[PDB]
Amino acid sequence: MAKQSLDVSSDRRKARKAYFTAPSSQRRVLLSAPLSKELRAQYGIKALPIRRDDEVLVVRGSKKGQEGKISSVYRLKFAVQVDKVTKEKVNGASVPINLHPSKLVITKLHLDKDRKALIQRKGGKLE
Amino acid sequence: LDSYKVIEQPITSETAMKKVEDGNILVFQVSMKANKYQIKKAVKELYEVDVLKVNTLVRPNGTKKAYVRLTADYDALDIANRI
Amino acid sequence: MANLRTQKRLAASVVGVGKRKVWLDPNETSEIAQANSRNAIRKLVKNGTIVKK
Amino acid sequence: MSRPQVTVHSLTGEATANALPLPAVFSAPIRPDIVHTVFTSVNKNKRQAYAVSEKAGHQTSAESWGTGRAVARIPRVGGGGTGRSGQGAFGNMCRGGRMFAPTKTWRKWNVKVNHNEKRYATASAIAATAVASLVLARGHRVEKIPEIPLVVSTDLESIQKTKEAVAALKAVGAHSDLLKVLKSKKLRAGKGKYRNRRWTQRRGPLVVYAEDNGIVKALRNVPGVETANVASLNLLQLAPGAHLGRFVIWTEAAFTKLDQVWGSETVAS
Amino acid sequence: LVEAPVEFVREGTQFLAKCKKPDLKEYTKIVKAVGIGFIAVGIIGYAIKLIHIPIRYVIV
Amino acid sequence: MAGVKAYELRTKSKEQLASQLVDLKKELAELKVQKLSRPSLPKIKTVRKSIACVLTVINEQQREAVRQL
Amino acid sequence: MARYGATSTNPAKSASARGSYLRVSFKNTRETAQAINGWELTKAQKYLEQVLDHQRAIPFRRFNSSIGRTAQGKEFGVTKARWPAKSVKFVQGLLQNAAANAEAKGLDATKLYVSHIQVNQAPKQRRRTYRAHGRINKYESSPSHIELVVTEK
Amino acid sequence: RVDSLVVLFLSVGFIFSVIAL
Amino acid sequence: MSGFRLIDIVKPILPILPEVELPFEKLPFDDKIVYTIFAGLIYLFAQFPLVGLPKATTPNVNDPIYFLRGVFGCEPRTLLEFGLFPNISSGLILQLLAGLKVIKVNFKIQSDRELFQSLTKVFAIVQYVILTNIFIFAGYFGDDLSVVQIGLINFQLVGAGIFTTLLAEVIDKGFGFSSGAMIINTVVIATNLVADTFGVSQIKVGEDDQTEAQGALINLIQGLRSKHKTFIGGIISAFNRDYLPNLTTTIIVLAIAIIVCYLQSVRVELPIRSTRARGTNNVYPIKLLYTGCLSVLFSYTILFYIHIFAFVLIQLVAKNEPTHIICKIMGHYENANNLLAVPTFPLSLLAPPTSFFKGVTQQPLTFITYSAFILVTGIWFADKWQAISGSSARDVALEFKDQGITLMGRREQNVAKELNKVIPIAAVTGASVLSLITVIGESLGLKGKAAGIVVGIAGGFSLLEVITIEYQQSGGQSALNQVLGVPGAM
Amino acid sequence: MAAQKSFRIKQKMAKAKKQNRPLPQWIRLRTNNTIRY
Amino acid sequence: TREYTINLHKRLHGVSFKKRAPRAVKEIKKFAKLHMGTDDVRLAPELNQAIWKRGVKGVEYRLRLRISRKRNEEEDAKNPLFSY
RNA sequence: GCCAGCACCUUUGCUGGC
RNA sequence: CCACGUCAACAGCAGUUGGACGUGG
RNA sequence: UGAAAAGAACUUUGAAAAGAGAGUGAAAAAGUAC
RNA sequence: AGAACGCAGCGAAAUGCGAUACGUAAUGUGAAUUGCAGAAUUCCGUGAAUCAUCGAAUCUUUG
Repeated sequence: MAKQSLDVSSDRRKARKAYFTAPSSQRRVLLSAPLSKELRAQYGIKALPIRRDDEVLVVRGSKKGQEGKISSVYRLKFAVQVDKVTKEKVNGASVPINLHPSKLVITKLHLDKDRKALIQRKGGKLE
Repeated sequence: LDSYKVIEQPITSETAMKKVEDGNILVFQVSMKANKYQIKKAVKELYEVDVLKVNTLVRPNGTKKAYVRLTADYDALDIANRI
Repeated sequence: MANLRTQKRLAASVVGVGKRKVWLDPNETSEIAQANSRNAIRKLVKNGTIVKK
Repeated sequence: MSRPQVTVHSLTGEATANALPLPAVFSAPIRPDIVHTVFTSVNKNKRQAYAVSEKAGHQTSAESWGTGRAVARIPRVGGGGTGRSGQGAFGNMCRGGRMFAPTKTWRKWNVKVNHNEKRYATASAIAATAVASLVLARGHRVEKIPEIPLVVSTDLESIQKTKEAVAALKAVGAHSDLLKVLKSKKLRAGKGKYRNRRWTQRRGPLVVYAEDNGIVKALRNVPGVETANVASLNLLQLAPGAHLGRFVIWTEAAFTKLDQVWGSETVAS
Repeated sequence: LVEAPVEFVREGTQFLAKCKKPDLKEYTKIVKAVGIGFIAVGIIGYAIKLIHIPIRYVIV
Repeated sequence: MAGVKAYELRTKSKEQLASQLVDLKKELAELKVQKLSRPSLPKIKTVRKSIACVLTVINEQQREAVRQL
Repeated sequence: MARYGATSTNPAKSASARGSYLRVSFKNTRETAQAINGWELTKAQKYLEQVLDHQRAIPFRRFNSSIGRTAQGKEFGVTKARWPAKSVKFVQGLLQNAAANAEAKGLDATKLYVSHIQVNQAPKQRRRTYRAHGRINKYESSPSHIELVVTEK
Repeated sequence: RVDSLVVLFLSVGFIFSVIAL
Repeated sequence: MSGFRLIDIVKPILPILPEVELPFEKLPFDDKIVYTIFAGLIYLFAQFPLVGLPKATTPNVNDPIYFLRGVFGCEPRTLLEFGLFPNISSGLILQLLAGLKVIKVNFKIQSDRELFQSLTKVFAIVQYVILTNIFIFAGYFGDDLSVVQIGLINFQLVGAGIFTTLLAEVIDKGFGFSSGAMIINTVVIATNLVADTFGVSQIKVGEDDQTEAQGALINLIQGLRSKHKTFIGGIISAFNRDYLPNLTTTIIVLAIAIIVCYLQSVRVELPIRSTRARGTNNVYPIKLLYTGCLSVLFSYTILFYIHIFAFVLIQLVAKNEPTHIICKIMGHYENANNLLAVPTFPLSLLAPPTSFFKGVTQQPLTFITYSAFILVTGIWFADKWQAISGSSARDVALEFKDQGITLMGRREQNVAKELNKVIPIAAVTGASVLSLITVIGESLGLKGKAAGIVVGIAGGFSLLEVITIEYQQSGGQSALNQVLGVPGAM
Repeated sequence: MAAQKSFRIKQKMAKAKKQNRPLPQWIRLRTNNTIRY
Repeated sequence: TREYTINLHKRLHGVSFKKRAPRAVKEIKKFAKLHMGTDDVRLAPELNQAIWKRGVKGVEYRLRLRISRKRNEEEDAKNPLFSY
């Protein structure tokens, strides 16, 4: 995850900086999921922050091989709902199923005109 | 310029809508700093009226209720259909 | 009668009495229950459903 | 034409020549009581701790104005009411509040170093790395024989490159001793991780060189390895935990630099 | 045509223009409910007519 | 032109904006209360607080002009 | 989670009912539980119906604390009858659930025997009783959570 | 209260009456 | 009686007349279907004649009246010549009094809600007795007599017409499905449609209009296709000849059916937000045609009832010859110099121009006036429907709105305000485009269920919508297996 | 006792009584609630 | 009908105490239960007036009661217990 | 405003006394 | 307080009842 | 409590509370101060 | 410095702001925000943040 070193917090304090500090565009960092090898070559990157129209497959877990569009992902909870399965009850009470972004690999992209422009150009640390 | 809006919102309730029927009486809720003159002026420029009595009293909602009697010729039925 | 705590009070109030004197008909006790207004007990008094001692 | 004289060993290497004598500072009787005493002296200076706070004490005004009913005042403490308090809280006799000294700091401990004691400590440490059979006892494995403790080239400074780290480590063999470190026992430590306790991995070897450091950027990192100098070294690097007989690797020019001192301290047995 | 009825028929033609012109599976549903609705038809007026002709046979 | 914030609104001068604002306050004084309805609406929330967002604009321009004088 | 607790039955020869967090005695329903018994659902039911009319109480083995000098019965193995109809209602409301979960079972019809019954501390309601000089003593209105299970014999 | 069989009987005896006469 | 009393109620004659009182027991589900097809099997016997023998012999009653037939729910020359006509009429009268607000009633009180219902069924039987004295002053029966068997004939129709208002009630008390008003309208189509199109051909002659050549579908298609047991051949497509094309009447049951079953499929879509989620959800359509269904029944009924300008009540004053305040200035119903004789010039331009041939394009003026009138009457009863209870615009919008905010518990928002933009401006015009589409289907042709078919196959597709939704979303044999159900939330 | 008069002091504690918390439960589902009141 | 005199010289002079009356109403209830061979006994407000007219102390001793039957049977038992 | 009678299902109308 | 709706807790048992609970005025 | 609320559908019984069986999940003597 | 009472689409708990009342601005960013029921705004460039600004326009009442 985070790269050593400057802040020397052992510490459950460091864990809480992931949990509660830094919404959407430093949950860019924590909702990033690694590209394949076809599309690593294509854009020259390595990983890409998730889109809601990206199709993404689960690699780790107990639900470790399913594809599907991302129905929702939450900035606070940093957890990806995949569409779907789900797992129904018979009257239509229907359920999320949430996952972790770094336990996924993104297969097909929906990347935009100047979405990739900002990401590709240097990075940063310009907020 | 330190003027304020008076009417925060008009009160509508079971007793409030009864007043409209009785003698063309709308009933409002106005600021805690509200004054008789500014209630008279406000309803003039938002409903086109002549006010025939302003009297005000406190409500436990905190905002001060304002009892506003209005003209016979006003017709409070079809402009209480506006609001 | 059931839950006519309110219709003892209201029936008494409109005839201006202490709540002892006011009488509620046993036969048409259901029709006294269905009132719940101060003009709906004007009707009942005039019929003789509610009377005053 | 032979005295403590050593044959040079290189990382190329596949040695071809000879080296300067082994130090006479590698001679002196190995003594484990001194080794342990020096080790605990240095870490006490650094250590401090934290615990319960509120104040330490004392929210909570009193002078001992307990009110008798039964069994007593109790014995202690007064103020007061539907809390908290009793005692309390102000204890001890605590079911919620502080202990009997909230961790105190305060508490002057330490060991102040003396000039003579410090240079005795270093001399004994350098004569505790001259063994061989306490390497296995500590818990690290050396396949290679003989040439112990090991000697390496001057080219150790230059790296830099990651793949030349692997090239160095095969020669000193070792190698699988540093694959021990990165493998479970490594695991996860609990609340004892914070101050180091810890659970449960074992150390790898030490490397030492004379001029430098060297310690360069990429001699930092490599698993279980540590890097030191003959000018500055200590018993946390020559025996972490004070269970003497660390696997230590050296590099030529160590002898000449170490030997000349003034100073004033030399071997006796 | 004043302000009131032009306003009235402005939203009265968004009413009539939400289409969704009939797809071929809605068409199938119309066909089978006017197939059921043509055989409900098909036994009722048939029954009446068959026994109507015997009335004029029996009574001249 | 179409809308209502935030590049039309900011640079607008200003008698025009004031006239519009109080007639977007007659949308919400025809729709208060209740007439709320039950609402939210995100229109009502935005226009309630676009009275807020642009009376800060109106009082900012007056404030800054007095410091340029 | 809970029950049997005497595990053997087995569930194809069982019916079950449980109360849960009702405000009827702990002390006097352990005695009713020990004494139901045992006896079919019908025998237990009709005993507790006749209890309401005139037939005590149900024998008290161990909670037999004085009381006056007592009494008449019955008085089989006991001599200290009371008459709490509070605990009667609780066990009747347990039995009706157990006899309407023993009506789709479908098993039937002789069989029975109340295999196990156990009562739990739901807890104690904590209330107070006034006495003297601003000092105040404990008062409990006793509640219970109960479990009932039966087996074919 | 009459019944739904009284209405049923009425009509089928009425239809009978008309054909008969 | 008289005495000296203050009364104006006609109480003592009321139990001296054998009126009706109605059930009592009801049974679902296999005894709803059994007893509501039993109801339609007592109606089915329209094959039976009506007693009266000087009018069933030589004249055999005058030519069938194809204008009344589609909305009455009737068949001429039988026990049920009036059908629902006075029952719906007592609905028109009291929709008019209540909705005009000459009499004002608030229908959310139990006492005056069921006062309305009782008053309607009393006035249906009062309207029955005057309808059967209207129908012997029409001159329909081919004879006019002094009081003898002209008194008996009117008794019979009322005595089997208090039966057809019993059928309406029995089904409505839960011993059948739907309403018995809807059912008898949708077996008028059953009687009329397959008599017309499947039929059977027979050989007899008659100068007057008779049913000898009928059964258009068999006549047309089997002569086109090949030959049958009957020796036929050749194609008959279109003619203006006396002999019917057969193609004409086959096309114009289909033509209307496509476009009036699709007007209900034009719907007003209403968003919600949501059922479980935050975001877009149901498209929630409301029926276009079924809201206006009882509005356009009122509208179409009145075009056969007005003294000033309608069919039944002007055919009386054409037949009756004293000329005073009432005269045949209302309209002239007589034989014409025209080849086809239907009223030469009446004030009934509210009359449909259609017959069981093709439409009329020869008078555009009577077409415009007809369309204009029924749109005006189609918005007249639209706002009387709104005024008189149901899911009132004021009451329902107000109720959920202040029920939701403070409750329980509590809760917040509904879509009610944002769909009070959509619904009441779609309700009035939803019975103005329904009265427009009934006439434009009639323009193509078709008679004797001209506007009966339109509300009967779109009353049969209204029926389809309800049952399919119940099957596939509420439970039964279902289609929820494909994709369901409600996801979102956490 | 006396204060700075006044009817106004009574009015703003009348509002406070109404504004009191009390009560609901739909947010105790979605938290992290640690029982209170 | 039948007519009986319930003897209220028996036990209804030895009671008091203070509470003769609510016990007394109950005693009449289960005397009329035995005599008539019935379950429910109606206990009219005529009887209630007759035993609280003199009020507790405060009974008129033996009282006459008129009583009827019963054959209904258990479904909606009829025992008039006033004057039939 | 209160009380009484008659008409009226009520909402009301009429008459007399205070 | 007043009106309407309820019995989980609270009322010294109990409850179809409440000054309780909950929401309007 | 759990990786994820998947915080237990549906059916029978009970005045209700609740219980029976059943559903979910790796584990329900992990069923909610868990 | 500190405090009262308000504000809300909701208001349990926390602090976010002042009758304009968790508002928004100026840098700046990229597909998810409005805690959720619920009502809707955005998604091949103007929705959305304290990720970073001892930085801002508005600013009741008490001190």
